[PDB]
Amino acid sequence: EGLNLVATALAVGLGAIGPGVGIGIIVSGAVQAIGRNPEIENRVVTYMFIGIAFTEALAIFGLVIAFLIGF
Amino acid sequence: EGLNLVATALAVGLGAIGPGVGIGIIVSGAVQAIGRNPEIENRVVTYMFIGIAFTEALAIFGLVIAFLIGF
Amino acid sequence: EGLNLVATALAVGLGAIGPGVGIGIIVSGAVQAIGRNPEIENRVVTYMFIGIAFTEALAIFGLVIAFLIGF
Amino acid sequence: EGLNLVATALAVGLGAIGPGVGIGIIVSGAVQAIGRNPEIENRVVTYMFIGIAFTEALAIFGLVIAFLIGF
Amino acid sequence: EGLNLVATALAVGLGAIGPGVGIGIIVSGAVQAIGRNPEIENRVVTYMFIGIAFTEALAIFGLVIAFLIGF
Amino acid sequence: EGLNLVATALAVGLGAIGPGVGIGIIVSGAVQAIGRNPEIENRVVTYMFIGIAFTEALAIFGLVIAFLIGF
Amino acid sequence: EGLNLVATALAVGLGAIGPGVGIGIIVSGAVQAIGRNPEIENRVVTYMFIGIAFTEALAIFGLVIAFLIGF
Amino acid sequence: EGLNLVATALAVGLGAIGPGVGIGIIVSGAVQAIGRNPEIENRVVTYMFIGIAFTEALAIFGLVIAFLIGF
Amino acid sequence: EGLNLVATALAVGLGAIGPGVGIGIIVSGAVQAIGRNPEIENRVVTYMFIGIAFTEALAIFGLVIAFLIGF
Amino acid sequence: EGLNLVATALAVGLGAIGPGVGIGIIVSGAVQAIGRNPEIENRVVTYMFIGIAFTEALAIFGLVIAFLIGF
Amino acid sequence: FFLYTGPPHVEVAAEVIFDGIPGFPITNSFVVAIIIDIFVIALAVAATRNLQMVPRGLQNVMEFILESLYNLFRNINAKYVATAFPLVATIFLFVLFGNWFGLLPGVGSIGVCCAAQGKKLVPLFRAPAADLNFTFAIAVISFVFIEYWGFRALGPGYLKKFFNTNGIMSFVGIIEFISELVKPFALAFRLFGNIFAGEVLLVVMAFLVPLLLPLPFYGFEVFVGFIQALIFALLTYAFLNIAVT
Amino acid sequence: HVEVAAEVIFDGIPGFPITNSFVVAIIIDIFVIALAVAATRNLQMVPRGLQNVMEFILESLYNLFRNINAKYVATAFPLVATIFLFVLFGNWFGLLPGVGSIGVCAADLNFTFAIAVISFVFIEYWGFRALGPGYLKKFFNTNGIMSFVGIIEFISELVKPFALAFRLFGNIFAGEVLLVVMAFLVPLLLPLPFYGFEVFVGFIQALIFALLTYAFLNIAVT
Amino acid sequence: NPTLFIAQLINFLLLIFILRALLYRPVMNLLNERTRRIEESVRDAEKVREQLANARRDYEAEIARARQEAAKIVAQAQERAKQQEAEIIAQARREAERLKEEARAQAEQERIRMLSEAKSQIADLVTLTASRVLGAELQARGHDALIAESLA
Amino acid sequence: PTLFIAQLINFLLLIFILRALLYRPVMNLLNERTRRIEESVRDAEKVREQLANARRDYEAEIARARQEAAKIVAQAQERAKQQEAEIIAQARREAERLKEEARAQAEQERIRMLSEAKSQIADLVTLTASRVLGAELQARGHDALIAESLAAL
Amino acid sequence: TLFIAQLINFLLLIFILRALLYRPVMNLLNERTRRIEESVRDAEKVREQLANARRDYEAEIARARQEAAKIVAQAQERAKQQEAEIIAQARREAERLKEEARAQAEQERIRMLSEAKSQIADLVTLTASRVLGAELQARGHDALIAESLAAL
Amino acid sequence: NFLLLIFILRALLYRPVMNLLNERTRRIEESVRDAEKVREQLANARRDYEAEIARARQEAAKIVAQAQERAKQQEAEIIAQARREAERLKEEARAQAEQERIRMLSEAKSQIADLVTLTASRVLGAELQARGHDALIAESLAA
Repeated sequence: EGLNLVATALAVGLGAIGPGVGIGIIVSGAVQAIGRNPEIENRVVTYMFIGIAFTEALAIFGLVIAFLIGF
Repeated sequence: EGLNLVATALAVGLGAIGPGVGIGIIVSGAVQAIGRNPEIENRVVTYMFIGIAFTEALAIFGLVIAFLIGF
Repeated sequence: EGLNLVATALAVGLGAIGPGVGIGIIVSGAVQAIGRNPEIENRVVTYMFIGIAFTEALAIFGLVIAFLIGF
Repeated sequence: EGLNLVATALAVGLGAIGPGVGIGIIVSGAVQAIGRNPEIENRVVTYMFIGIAFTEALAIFGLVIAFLIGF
Repeated sequence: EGLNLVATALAVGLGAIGPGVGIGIIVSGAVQAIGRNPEIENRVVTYMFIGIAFTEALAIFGLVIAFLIGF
Repeated sequence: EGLNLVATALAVGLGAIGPGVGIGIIVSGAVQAIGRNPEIENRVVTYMFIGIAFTEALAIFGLVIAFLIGF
Repeated sequence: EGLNLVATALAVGLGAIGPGVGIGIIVSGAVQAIGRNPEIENRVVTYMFIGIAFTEALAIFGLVIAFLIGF
Repeated sequence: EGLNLVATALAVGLGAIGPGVGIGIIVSGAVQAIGRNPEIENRVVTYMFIGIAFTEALAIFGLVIAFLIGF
Repeated sequence: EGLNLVATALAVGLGAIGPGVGIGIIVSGAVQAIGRNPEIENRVVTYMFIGIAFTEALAIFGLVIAFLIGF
Repeated sequence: EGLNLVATALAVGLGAIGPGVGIGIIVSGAVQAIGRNPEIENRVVTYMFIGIAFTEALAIFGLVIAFLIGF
Repeated sequence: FFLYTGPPHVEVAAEVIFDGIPGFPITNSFVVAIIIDIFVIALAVAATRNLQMVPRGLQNVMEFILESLYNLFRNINAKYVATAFPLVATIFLFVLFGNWFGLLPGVGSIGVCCAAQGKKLVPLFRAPAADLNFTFAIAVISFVFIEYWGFRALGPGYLKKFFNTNGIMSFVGIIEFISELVKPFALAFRLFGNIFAGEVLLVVMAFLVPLLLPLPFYGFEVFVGFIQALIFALLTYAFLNIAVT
Repeated sequence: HVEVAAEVIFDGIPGFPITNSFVVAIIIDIFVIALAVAATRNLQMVPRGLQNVMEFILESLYNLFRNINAKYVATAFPLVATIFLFVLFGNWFGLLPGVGSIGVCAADLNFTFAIAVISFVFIEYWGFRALGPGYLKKFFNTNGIMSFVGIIEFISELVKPFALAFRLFGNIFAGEVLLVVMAFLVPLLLPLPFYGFEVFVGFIQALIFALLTYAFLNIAVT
Repeated sequence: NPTLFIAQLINFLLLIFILRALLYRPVMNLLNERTRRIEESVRDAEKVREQLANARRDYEAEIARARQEAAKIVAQAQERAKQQEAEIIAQARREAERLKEEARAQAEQERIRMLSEAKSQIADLVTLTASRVLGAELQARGHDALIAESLA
Repeated sequence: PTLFIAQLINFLLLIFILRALLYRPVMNLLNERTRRIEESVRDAEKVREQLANARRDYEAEIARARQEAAKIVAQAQERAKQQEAEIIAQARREAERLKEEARAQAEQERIRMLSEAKSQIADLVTLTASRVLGAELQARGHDALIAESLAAL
Repeated sequence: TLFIAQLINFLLLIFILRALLYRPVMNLLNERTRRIEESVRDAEKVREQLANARRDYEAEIARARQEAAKIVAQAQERAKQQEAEIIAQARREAERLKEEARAQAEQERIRMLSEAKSQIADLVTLTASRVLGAELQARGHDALIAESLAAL
Repeated sequence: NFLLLIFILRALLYRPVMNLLNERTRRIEESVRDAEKVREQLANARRDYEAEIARARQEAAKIVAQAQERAKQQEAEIIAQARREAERLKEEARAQAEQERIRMLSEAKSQIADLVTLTASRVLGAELQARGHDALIAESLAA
């Protein structure tokens, strides 16, 4: 049946089910830190961008798995 | 049978936790930061838009699989 | 097999779970920010409205699949 | 194939889950804000009611899905 | 098969999932606010009971859905 | 065909999951309030009794669902 | 087949996760409470018991459901 | 059809999630408590270690059922 | 039926979900403690390693469960 | 076939979001600590690297199951 | 440290009845209720004795317990705290009386004629805690008392709590009223589930090597029973305060 | 009565006889040209509407970019300007402009893909323009244990243009679906301003696309 | 079931009322009696301190009243004594005036003894003039008359 | 059945644990409550006894003050009588002194009057000697007296 | 569909409603901004006019300084005239001194005449004494004795 | 196809680019002109005050110098007058001495007339038998 479609759908939905949430939490914490130390910025923001890339790596892997399922 | 529709619905419903959660977390952090400094809120609003995009990026990643299931 | 209604209900519930928590988190953060001071109520209300708009957009994206199951 | 009953059940439970948590979070935030200064109640309670109504909008969508399960 | 029993069971579990947690979160926030200022007392208690009723609304909706599944 | 047992197990697990987090949050908030002062700790624990009671009621409804599944 | 066993395992895992989260939350609050309120030991143990019992009671209900599934 | 293997999977993955999350928050709370002050040191470390056993109690419990699944 | 591989993957992912989150929470608490308070980084690192071992216990338990599923 | 794709889906979706979420939490905590004390940023990044390594170890351990499912 | 033998089997039930139905329907649940009532009456009579302000004597222990309950009620409220003090005391230590003999030795086998015949060897202990009829009855009595007290405070105010909660804008009334109505049922389910679940855990530890695992679980259950008694008493006073509020 | 449909097409393919997305793009370009003509024919230093909108848009965007990252704000001011008056401009044409291609017997993800490719080129034209090795710096170095995540970050940045393209396709096809759902059930527009909220979200999304371009620029800055 | 539930409810209510009226009412009475005894003890201690202070003040006031009465009596006696002493001094002054008058009356004995000129003084002066100063030749007719004239 | 035996063993173990767990602490708490009650009762009894003794001592102090006041008043009356007698005696003494002074001054004035009478008699004798002997010399023998006086030189 | 057509019409109606709601707000915001830009331009124009006025005021201040210098020169000339007048008064005072000297010389001449008269008188007295001695020696001095008894 | 209006609107964008810069450069020109005006006004006031003070000082110095010169000349004239006065006094004294000697020489005979007058009344008499008072006066004629 539609087992491949169901699998790809569930994989995408569950993979994208909080990595973004963690990214938003990191963003909020970075916003709090920037409000705390506006002078100390753009390096904490750099680490924030690095962490954003690290979090988005999971979504990229999930999307790649879904595409491979589609292939 | 309905496994195609079931897959599309599962993909659509799932993942919404991560996006909404990240948005709410970033929204609360942005509220705190805007309370801290409306002048630095410029850079803060910029980062908030970046996080909003990242969460919307994950949501669009899910909606892409949803639309692919639609076809 | 009735899988259409099951899929629609699952999608609606899973989507509402995400937004139903993200909007609440955004509102709670706005409440805390207001409790800090009622000074940025214009800007704070604008940011809260932006967050509510993002959450409602996610909710509507989810609810669209509910009617699509009817289609 | 009594999948419609399971559909309504899961939809109601999932809708009450996310919206219930968001409502509780908004309530705790409003409690903290009132503990700070309840003198701003005219705006704070109104915003809390609006946030609950958005959560209540999601809950009403879930209840409407439960009712349409009769269809 | 046991589709009705599974339906009622899943409804009860999923409804109690987010409602109880949200109610506990609201109660914890109320506890923090009351420890911050017992002066509010009934005044804070009023919003506390309001949030308790708001969460119990979803809780009772889930319980009633389960009871209707039982019939 | 074991679907009743599956129902009871799933309901018990989901219900125990949902209320445990809320109870622990209420306990942590009570700990914070106790750290604030032991003076209103009488009234604080009194309010905490209602918070424990609400989550206990949710868990009791969940366990009662399993008991009814027992017969 | 092993549907009853799978149900028992799922119930155990689900109950354990939520009760484990609640116990950990209560423990974290107690750890912060220790700093918030000096540990005279006069009421520290009493506070600890309240938090531990909440999760333990829910966990024993889950484990008893699992044992009954064993029967 | 691998139902017993499926049975072995459910408890193993699910239970430790709350235990791993709860312990770390308790540990981070203890770390925050130790970061506040390590005057209690071993005394707090042991109270922190006390919560560790309570969390691992459910974690050990799940592995026990695995042997029951394994035999 | 191939259900063994699905069971192993699901159990591994479910076990890993709690472990990574708990480890990140512990790391965040340790970082906040060390930044707030230096010169305790020795006992702080000891506690961080202890918590890492506590989470890795469940992680390795899940990994061993998956390996035994492979056997 | 279907179980295969299902196994890949379970490997992909489960655990991935939670790992990045804990990573983002650790990142936000490190950002807040660095804003509090930029002087200890060396040891802060050293701990942050270890935390990111642990999170990536969890994520790669999860992805290994999917890769083996690829065969 | 082994307990290799002795693990015969596992058996459970929802509620247990007894003989004596002829004059009127008599159940083992009512039997345990009467036993607990007799024990409580004996304790009260013994604590009465002289009562000439004499410290200790184990009557002062019950006096200190009652004083702690009275202080808790006074901190909770004052409008009818003394008026409902005996009413609260009705719940107080009666649920603990149910927790009493909860870990009684052989209480489960009390009623074994005895796994040989088992035709009428139903376990005739049936704690009042293991009787939702007792729990539902106590909860209904508490709800009736709370409603009567609220009506005495303001019957029109009691109506305006739900029906006229907010004629303008939105009213949590009716929905709140439904929550209050469930709260009696919720409290009944809390007590009905309490002890009953404990008894199941006691059987389960007995089902699988009862070697001091039943001791720790039983101690936790006894503490939980005391907590549940205090919880029901506190919920009664909380509903009373809410009606007063 | 829903009759919506997808638009999976190819920009490498020739212009379609229908080309509804290309038609909407042409309409948006014509509207932009007409607005420029109306704002230049009756043009003043501070004209109301004619020059007020231009001042409040271009200068505000330039100030936001300057506050975002200097030394490239003017160097890529026109890039965000191209991102400006785009997506949101088409979104407004697509914001239920009375037709919705009714009675036919910008929205192109390929156009979104083209904009994503343009951004990635800007992420490579200006990207490492001042660095050269900076894109490959701290990648598989003696610090390779931590630099391994650098290659993953580079792949994530590569997907980020695709993410922006999808997000552009997001809420556009989703917006049309929402309009059709409002047409399929609950007729006579909607008491909740769903179309208006969609238009506002689309304008915010175009602004967010420009912000994402500037953010990729600032990421490539160091 | 429902009949059993109602029977359990009736038994619980009866036991509740019985236990209340037996112990709780006696327990409430005993606790209230203890609290009232403590409050009355505090009030009585305050009243005892007040009574001691009032007793000290009353002793001081009685001493003051005794001193005032004694001073009044002493002042009255002193005034009476002063009046009596003034009367005695006035009587002494009157007696001194009477003595001075008696001395003035006795001063008339100067003129009374002055009536001895011709008795003694005339003869003495005549003899002195005849014998001592002048010689025995005393031819003095009317010189005796001149002496008599000078005597007056 | 054997379940009864297992439950009995578990109950015995639980009772053994409990009787040494905090039975000593529970008895300590009960004895502390009893000791507090006993201390409060003893304090109340001592306060009542002190109040009774304080009322008695207040009455005694009032009586003692009244008695000392009566003694002071009796002393005042006796001293007033004594001082009145002393004033009368002092007045009598000063009056006797004044009367004796009057009598002494009268005798002194009598002696002065006698001396003044003698002096006035001498003055009268000198005046008579002036008035007399004018005849005996001037009337006749003035030349004879002059001749005799010249013979004396 | 007629209902679909009504919905399409009301879509435009809601658009117009939202416009009446905020289009005016946006117009007000634009007027505020454009006004801030116009204020900056007015500031620039006022600054240029201020520069021109500052140059004109520099010319006016140089003229005022030149006028003050001319007034100072006029005052210096007046002071020189006053000094010349004082010197003439000093010359008049010198003329007063010249007249005082002439008076002193006339007084000296009169005093010299008086002194010469006194000297001539003394010489005349001496020569008269000599001539009188000679003439009296020639005359003889017989009758001088008779003159000695005019009053004695 | 999307880049159709990209460079097309860029010319319109470049068209508003100068005007915003013109509005921006207006502020810079505003500040420069205001600062120049303030500086020019301050310098003008300082220069006017300095010129007035210098002119006053120069006039005062010239007046003082002229007064000193005039005072010196007047004092010189007065002193010169004094020498002439002294010379006139000396000439008058010499002339008075000469006139006194001449008057004495001329009136010696009249003194001798008054001489015989005083001589006659010298003794209020003159024995006829005498050389003669006039003859004796001739003998004592002297001067």
